[PDB]
Amino acid sequence: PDVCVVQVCDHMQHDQGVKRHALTITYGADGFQLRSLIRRVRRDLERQLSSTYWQCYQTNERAAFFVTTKVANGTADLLTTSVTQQLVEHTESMGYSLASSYVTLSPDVVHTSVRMLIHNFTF
Amino acid sequence: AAFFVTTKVANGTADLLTTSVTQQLVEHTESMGYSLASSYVTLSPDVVHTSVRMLIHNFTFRRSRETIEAEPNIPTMHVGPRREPLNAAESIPPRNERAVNIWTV
Amino acid sequence: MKRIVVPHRWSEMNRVEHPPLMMKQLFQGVCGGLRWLETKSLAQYLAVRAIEEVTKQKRLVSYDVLDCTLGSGYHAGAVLENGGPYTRVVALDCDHDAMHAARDLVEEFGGDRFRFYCCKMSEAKAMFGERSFDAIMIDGGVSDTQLEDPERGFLLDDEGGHRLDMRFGPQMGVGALEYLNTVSQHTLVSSLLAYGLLEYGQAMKMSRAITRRKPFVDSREVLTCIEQAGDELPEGGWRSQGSRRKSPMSWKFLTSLRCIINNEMYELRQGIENALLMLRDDGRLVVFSRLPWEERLVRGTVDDHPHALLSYVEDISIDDVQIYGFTRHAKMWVITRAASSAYALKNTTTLTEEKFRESSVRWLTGMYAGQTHGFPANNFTFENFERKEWVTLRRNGKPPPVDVG
Amino acid sequence: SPRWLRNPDELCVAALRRSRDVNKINSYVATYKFDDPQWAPLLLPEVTLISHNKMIMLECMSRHVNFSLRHIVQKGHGIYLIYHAQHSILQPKGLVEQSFVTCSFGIRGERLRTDIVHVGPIDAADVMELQPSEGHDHPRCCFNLYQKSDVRRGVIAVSQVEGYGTWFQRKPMLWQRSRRIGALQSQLGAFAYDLVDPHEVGKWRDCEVSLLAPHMRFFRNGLNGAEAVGIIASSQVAQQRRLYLGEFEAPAITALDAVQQLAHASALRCKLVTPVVIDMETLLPLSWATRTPPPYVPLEADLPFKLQMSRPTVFAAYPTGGTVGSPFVRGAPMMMFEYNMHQGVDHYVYDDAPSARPMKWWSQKSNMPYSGYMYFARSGLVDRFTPSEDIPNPLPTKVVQERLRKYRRKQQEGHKQ
Amino acid sequence: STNDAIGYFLFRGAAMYAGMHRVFFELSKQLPHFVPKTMLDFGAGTGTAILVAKEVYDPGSLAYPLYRSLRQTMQGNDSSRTHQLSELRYDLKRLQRNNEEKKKVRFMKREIAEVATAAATAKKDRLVREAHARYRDVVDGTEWESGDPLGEVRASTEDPEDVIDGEQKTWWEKLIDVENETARTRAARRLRPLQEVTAVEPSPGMMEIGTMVLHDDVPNVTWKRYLLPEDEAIQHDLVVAAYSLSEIATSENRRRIVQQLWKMTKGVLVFVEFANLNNFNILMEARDWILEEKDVGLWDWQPTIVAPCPHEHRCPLRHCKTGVKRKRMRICSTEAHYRSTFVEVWARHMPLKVGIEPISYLI
Amino acid sequence: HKPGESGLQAGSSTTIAGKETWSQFSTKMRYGRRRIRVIDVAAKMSYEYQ
Amino acid sequence: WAAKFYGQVTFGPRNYPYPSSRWLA
Amino acid sequence: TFEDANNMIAPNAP
Ligand SMILES: C[S@+](CC[C@H](N)C(=O)[O-])C[C@H]1O[C@@H](n2cnc3c(N)ncnc32)[C@H](O)[C@@H]1O
Ligand SMILES: C[S@@+](CC[C@H](N)C(=O)[O-])C[C@H]1O[C@@H](n2cnc3c(N)ncnc32)[C@H](O)[C@@H]1O
Ligand code: SF4
Repeated sequence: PDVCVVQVCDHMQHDQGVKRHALTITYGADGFQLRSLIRRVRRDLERQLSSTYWQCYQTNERAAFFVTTKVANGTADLLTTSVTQQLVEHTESMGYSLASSYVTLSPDVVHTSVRMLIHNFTF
Repeated sequence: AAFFVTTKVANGTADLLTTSVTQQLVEHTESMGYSLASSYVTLSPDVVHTSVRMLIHNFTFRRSRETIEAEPNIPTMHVGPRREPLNAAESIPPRNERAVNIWTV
Repeated sequence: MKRIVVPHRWSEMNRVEHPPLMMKQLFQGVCGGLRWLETKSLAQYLAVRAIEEVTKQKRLVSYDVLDCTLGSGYHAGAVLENGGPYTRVVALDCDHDAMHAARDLVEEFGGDRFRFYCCKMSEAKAMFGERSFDAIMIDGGVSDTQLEDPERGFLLDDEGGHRLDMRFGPQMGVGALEYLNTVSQHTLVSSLLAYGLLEYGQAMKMSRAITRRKPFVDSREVLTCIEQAGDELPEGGWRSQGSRRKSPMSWKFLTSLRCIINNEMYELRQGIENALLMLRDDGRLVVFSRLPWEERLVRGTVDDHPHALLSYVEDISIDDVQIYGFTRHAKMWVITRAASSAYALKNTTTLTEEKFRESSVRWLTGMYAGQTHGFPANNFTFENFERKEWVTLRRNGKPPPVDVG
Repeated sequence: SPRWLRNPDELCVAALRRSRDVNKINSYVATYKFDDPQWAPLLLPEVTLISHNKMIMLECMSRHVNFSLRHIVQKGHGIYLIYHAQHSILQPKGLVEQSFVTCSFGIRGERLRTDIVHVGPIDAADVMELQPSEGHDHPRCCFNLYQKSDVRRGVIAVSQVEGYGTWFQRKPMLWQRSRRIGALQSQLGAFAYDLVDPHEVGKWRDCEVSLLAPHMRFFRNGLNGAEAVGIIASSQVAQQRRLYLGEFEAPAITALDAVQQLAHASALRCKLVTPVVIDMETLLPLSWATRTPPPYVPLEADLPFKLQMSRPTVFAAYPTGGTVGSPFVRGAPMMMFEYNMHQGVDHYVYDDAPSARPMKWWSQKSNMPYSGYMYFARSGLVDRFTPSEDIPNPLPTKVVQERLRKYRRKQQEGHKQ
Repeated sequence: STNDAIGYFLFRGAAMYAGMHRVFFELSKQLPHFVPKTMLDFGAGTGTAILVAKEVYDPGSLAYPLYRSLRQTMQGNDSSRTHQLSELRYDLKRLQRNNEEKKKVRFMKREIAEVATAAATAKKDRLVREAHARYRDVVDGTEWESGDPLGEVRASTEDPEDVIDGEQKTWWEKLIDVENETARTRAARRLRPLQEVTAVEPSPGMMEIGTMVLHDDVPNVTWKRYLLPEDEAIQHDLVVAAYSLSEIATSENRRRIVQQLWKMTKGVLVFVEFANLNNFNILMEARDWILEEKDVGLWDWQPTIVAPCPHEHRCPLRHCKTGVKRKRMRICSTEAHYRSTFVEVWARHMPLKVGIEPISYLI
Repeated sequence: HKPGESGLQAGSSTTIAGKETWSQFSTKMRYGRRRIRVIDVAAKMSYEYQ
Repeated sequence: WAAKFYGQVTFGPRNYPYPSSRWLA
Repeated sequence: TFEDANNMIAPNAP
């Protein structure tokens, strides 16, 4: 497509004091090669962290999953930015260019079973 | 206005469904000669005693400038077994009443 | 010059067909017997005569088979393919979606060799008469085409949850989800005990869990409750190769419920009984059994019917179990309708001294009596027409005039 | 290229063929997968810049044949486990083409005894074709297996195994094993992991040696037996193309290789084979038996085990017997080794308090993965002896008429319609 | 259980059949033009209601013929009247002496061919009665046509006689109309009687017996195990609760069940019960509950009592003065007479050649 | 019960081989008496006709 | 003759004089 | 993954 939408939903949970979060990337269209993005993210994160603490694979066509179970604050901040950097760079390299990006979070001052960070890219 | 719903389904599946819906929305509105100028999203807290959340998502577009399928507006949900034969939909004229082709191909 | 096309659904696009099971064995058991040999000898006699050389036009030679359960046309197609020109099949699946397979069989073979009706097997005797088919084949249970379908509700692990309406054809009413939402604990326990798989204590536990955690929105919640009551469902989903007794209560409960909302016990019982009446003398009936209650019912019915005698039983080949993933317990029961009384042959092996003594006591006490004097009883007779009744048939063709009354 | 790990599900044998004779229903003919280069080194003799070794392939073939035949005794049982593998070679030289398998219930109605008779060339030199299209400095060799009349054949080996086909006992096989691997891992620090030079140990390369030199002890210079601590390292197995490994356990071949190896070392110490101080004289096994008593725990690979041997008795009435398991050859001297190996920590206890039962939970036992005996012959006297005894070599019209009659009827009737 | 259901059907089979006939007789006479295309049973233990409804609204679709000379066979329906006329023409042919000179021909004017086609169709409908099995034609050795092996085009073929309004007397003319049978057959085809019927029976044994009872005579009956509250969305032409309200459990809400039954009725809802004090109280409470619907909704849908009550006020027998002291003057029941079967004759020490079935009913 | 003889004509034969027990005879009679005598059509006239 | 319907009575109104079964004969 | 656990030691060719 001449315009593509990329949805990156980060679901944050925690039980018994161990906080985890799972990123889900989804593309609007099918023509994108997502095994390459998974490859690039693996290459760029094997250096930053051990695989015991994170895991990224392909759920199906044009959708990718990336969990992190036990990650410190600074390390989680590293992981998020690295994944976003690789996503944007891969999509732009495929022959696209980023037009707009915008995000939202659940305020939920009270305890909430899930927190959601919805990031939207337009290419 | 239009409507779309899903049932309790894995988070990745729900994300796929919504991403596809928005991708098709943008493609359809751009087919009319509109280029997506701006957009944004907002997620509200969950209701006090319930896990229901509300997500308000806005797009703004600026104006830039064969086989048909039968489909009822309101769909019919499909329980396991069919309640009518497979061919029940089709109506076919009497074989004697049928006539010869006027066109070709 | 536009074409009208109904959009395909995901189920229509991604449907898969049931694999063939015991092809050669079923063919040997169904196109085999006294009827088969006599048909072949009739073909010989006709070929010899052919070398020598408004009214209902009859077939010179044909072998009639009924398929009480045609899913994919693999079994109904084997009898027509490995058979010859002198073969005919009538299929009676209960699901309207089996016409998809029936259409392929009609396209491949003749329209004069195949017929299809959307009905349950128990009504075969109602839709036909006694002594109508040379062969009958029953393959109960569920077809693989229905397992994966998100709409049929047989699908397991189902990330998200569906409507658990796992029933065969529209001829049944409430599906499993609302059956579990409405049924009573005692009713569920009594219904489950009818199949033997689930012992009284286990049935009580499972029904207690269901009744306590109603109502159920969908399959994921139903399965959560079933998981809590009992062990995790085994790998391989519905088809588990483990032993019957050691299989988990969750799997046994799911199988029992799947049978309960399809009346499989009554359906199979009446299918076997009706087949033993609508089959021809020394005709052949084959029935597939995959559950202990099915095996028990087949054994008892054949041992008690005063015309049925079990020819033999064939298990499933491990090669087929490996390649197509069938349950290793699947066996084939070929039954034959003895022309005479089969008890003279069965007592050869089943007759005890206690049975002999109770038989003598029954004769002495006149327990073997029936009813012949009574309003409905006086109007009944054996199969052969009576002398007084041939007159009724000959007389209800033209009545006489009468002046008074 | 390597497959140093192999799941137990896969076997080295192709589909077996039951014999049609009414009295030979138990008889099957086995054809082994020579085509696969994976099993090619394991199912064909190794070539030295020949070794005559057979335990690398004889044991594998017998065990996998029994694994294939397990189904007729498994009865749907949870687990199937093989044991009591006896082998006796009638001719040390020559490779194998096929085998005949006769299966019975043995004694118990819960086990399955087998009898394997191997038939093939009794001389590998004739089939050898050296340096066929070497190309690179290292040529790739090939064997002509099925030959019309250029090869003389006969029985080469006779073996027998038996599988138990039983259930998974939770206690002896789940949470006692769970504790034993942990104890061995904790004990891992007690040993010194220094390998030994293979020249005095019988192997050619230092990559296929699993016998810790600092923990090899001999009594009266090995004249009364020997002990040795060894480790079947995944590192050693990976870059060694002969043997493979499981998910966690070590197969019987890679367990018996260490026995052969320590036997070679003890033979050097006892003056039974000529050392290197040139060509290497690796003693070869003629007949050997290996059993696993209950609980039939496998030999864990990544954790060390201590092997123990008896003094070599040199035979100029065998102590075992005349049946399968004892040598079926006579002539040059042989060397007998009784061996038992321990894999576990029997000396670790944790006595939290007398009131509880510390021994019923935290006690354990150094299991015996493989025990048995081996008969070896010096590599130089392979051709000195000949097989002693003699064993024989295991070497539609009416249906057509009926079918043609049927076709006659069908094609005749086709016209009338 | 199944044995209890067997005994219930044997002992109460004939009496319930008699009661259902006694009710459907009045229903057919009072609403002659009613024809239940679609039917529902609440608590169809043995399908006696289905059997009687089939017998009255479609006497020519049964496996066996009905007894012609019986007063029970003279119904006021339109379909029953069509079948009665068809059968009566036979007796008229009997009354007159005709030439009966058939014209048997062989292979060697077109009126002969068309009359032969009509006679072939008559034989086709004849064999269904004779063999007590539809589709009996195919099991013959006769060749099968290659036209409709699956019968898809027959079912999907548009009828050219059913047409919407826009899409396009004297005794002699009446006699000609009645003599012409093609119009009668077209009227029968226009009136599909009891084409789809659903029967509700939670009890597994009773459901098992009812399936067996009904399979031979009424084809394609949908058996539900339970009546869901969400099932109001579908209304049927006829809804019968025969001897069920009394056996509804006390834990369940009988008012809710009855309101659901009325709200899912596209027609002539029929309650039937045995004449008893408790059953009569139940039936009168139901009468009041449905009659509470008079002051709500479209007038063309509100309930009316077509029988037996001519008034829509309180029952004067339920509020009689004598009934307080006398238990006889409390039930506004009616009586059915039948030939008692040997099961009842054995269960009683009397011969009882004529058994009596008292019933209270409400249409 | 010998199959040849009737149910009330109790047989005098003492053999065992060609005999079926009386429970089996009862089951056979139940499975055999499953037909209706044909209903006279011309014998009795229609109620509407009368 | 009557107690054989005890296995048919539903669990609720099965032990009406005693709202429990553990302490039941 | 188990194969990912073995790949650190060495690769296998199935
Ligand atoms: C005993 S009668 C059965 C025969 C039927 N009344 C007839 O005349 O043909 C009443 C039936 O109503 C059913 N029933 C009882 N309570 C019910 C309920 N709450 N909902 C639906 N059916 C019920 C029972 O299964 C019972 O078989
Ligand atoms: C196991 S599949 C048969 C597949 C195919 N005949 C074969 O063996 O390759 C059984 C089919 O019979 C149908 N069936 C189940 N119960 C039936 C019944 N009582 N009457 C008619 N069909 C039934 C199901 O819809 C299902 O598709
Ligand atoms: S039941 Fe009888 S008394 Fe009561 S309202 Fe009806 S007709 Fe009147």
